[PDB]
Amino acid sequence: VELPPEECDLFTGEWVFDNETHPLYKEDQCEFLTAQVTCMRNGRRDSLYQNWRWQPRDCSLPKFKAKLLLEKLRNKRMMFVGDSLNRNQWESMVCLVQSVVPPGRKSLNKTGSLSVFRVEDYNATVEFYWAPFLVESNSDDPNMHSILNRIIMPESIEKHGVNWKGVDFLVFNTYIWWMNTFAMKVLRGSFDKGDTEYEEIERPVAYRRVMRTWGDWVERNIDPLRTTVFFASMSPLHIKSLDWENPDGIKCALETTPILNMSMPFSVGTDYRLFSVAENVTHSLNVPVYFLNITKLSEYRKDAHTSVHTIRQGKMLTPEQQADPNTYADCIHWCLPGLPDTWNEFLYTRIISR
Ligand SMILES: *[C@@H]1O[C@H](CO)[C@@H](O[C@@H]2O[C@H](CO)[C@@H](O)[C@H](O)[C@H]2NC(C)=O)[C@H](O)[C@H]1NC(C)=O
Ligand SMILES: *[C@@H]1O[C@H](CO)[C@@H](O)[C@H](O)[C@H]1NC(C)=O
Ligand SMILES: *[C@@H]1O[C@H](CO)[C@@H](O)[C@H](O)[C@H]1NC(C)=O
Ligand SMILES: *[C@@H]1O[C@H](CO)[C@@H](O)[C@H](O)[C@H]1NC(C)=O
Ligand SMILES: *[C@@H]1O[C@H](CO)[C@@H](O)[C@H](O)[C@H]1NC(C)=O
Ligand SMILES: *[C@@H]1O[C@H](CO)[C@@H](O)[C@H](O)[C@H]1NC(C)=O
Ligand SMILES: [Ca+2]
Ligand SMILES: [Co+2]
Ligand SMILES: [Co+2]
Repeated sequence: VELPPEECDLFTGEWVFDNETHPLYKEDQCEFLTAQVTCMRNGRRDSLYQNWRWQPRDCSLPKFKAKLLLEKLRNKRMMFVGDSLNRNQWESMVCLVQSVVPPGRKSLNKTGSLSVFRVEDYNATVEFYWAPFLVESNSDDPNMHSILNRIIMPESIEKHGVNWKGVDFLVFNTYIWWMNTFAMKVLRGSFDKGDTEYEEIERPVAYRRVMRTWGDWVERNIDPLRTTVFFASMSPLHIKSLDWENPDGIKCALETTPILNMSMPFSVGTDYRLFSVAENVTHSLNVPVYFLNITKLSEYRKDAHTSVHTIRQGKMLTPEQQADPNTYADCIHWCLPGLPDTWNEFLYTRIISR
């Protein structure tokens, strides 16, 4: 295994086709994949999206060996904290490590907000904690159905943070639920006091407030020598095919290859004001935080979304539904294997590097 230089920027590079190494697992090999993300089982027939690897400009990612990762995880906890895209990344990590773990020596247990995947022989866990805004919100139950009015408490994080203490590897995120409305709904008092009044705060201002509460929590509670902290940058959406100069497309649903032309400037609507807030706040802390800068590289992956090959309110989209991607395509979430496996190759690289 060849470790990159500390100074190699892992997030500047290009996508390279490599069906000799990628995907790092097959969909059928991973019994833990949920129906949301098993695109092939769900009817997708092209699989070239699985074959792409990310090649940094100045170095190679080291060959993924799950055993090396699991040795770094022996007697330790890795926890993904955040929204449904961090849950997508957690599912990927589960597949990546479980690839070498024999039957019976692994298990998944979901208890409320916390999902726990155990690897018995290593006494290792890969966990997901639902906190879509990081701070306390009215949307902190992962099994609550949709509401139109999401509300946050930007200075409240202690109750969530109790669940994060003692964890060895922490990967935080938060983005997609910031994007539903122009401004953010911010509670005046506290949910637990029955308060209901909120005001609307500008999206980046409320984000900065959240990131400051989070950073302070980190600074107070994390020992750098015990715990490595990561922050996964904004996972992009691909909802408008004109955004990558394909007006004849249908959202992300007709796309089976990445954007390859590096001289075509484009946007897919990512709110880079939040990216700057996150980049600054994470670099500004005493406790080091490795910023997983996955945004632009993920923007090229117009091909890797679940599209119509997924679920809706708990069941597979029908053939009739799948035939109308304009109405039913999900251009948020990602097929597994696929893009979030790359997000996890960055985590792996950093973990085996220390
Ligand atoms: C996040 O990653 C992107 C690339 O995926 C970085 O943008 C590139 O930065 C290099 C300089 O290191 C430029 O030469 C490239 O033109 C940029 N590429 C693109 C495609 O924009 C960005 O700098 C990274 N940001 C941080 C804060 O790490
Ligand atoms: C890999 O892709 C190439 C080009 O698309 C294809 O010809 C080949 O059959 C694939 N994989 C192999 C041979 O393992
Ligand atoms: C198993 O892993 C956990 C997670 O860090 C640790 O606290 C625990 O003490 C380990 N148990 C043994 C017997 O090593
Ligand atoms: C999952 O962990 C919980 C802790 O709340 C425990 O009570 C339960 O027995 C576990 N479930 C399974 C199926 O092992
Ligand atoms: C790459 O995009 C640029 C800018 O749109 C364009 O000039 C050029 O034709 C493209 N190259 C291709 C498709 O090879
Ligand atoms: C924060 O972010 C922007 C762009 O990423 C930068 O230009 C600005 O100087 C930064 N401010 C602080 C306080 O770091
Ligand atoms: Ca060597
Ligand atoms: Co090249
Ligand atoms: Co411990």
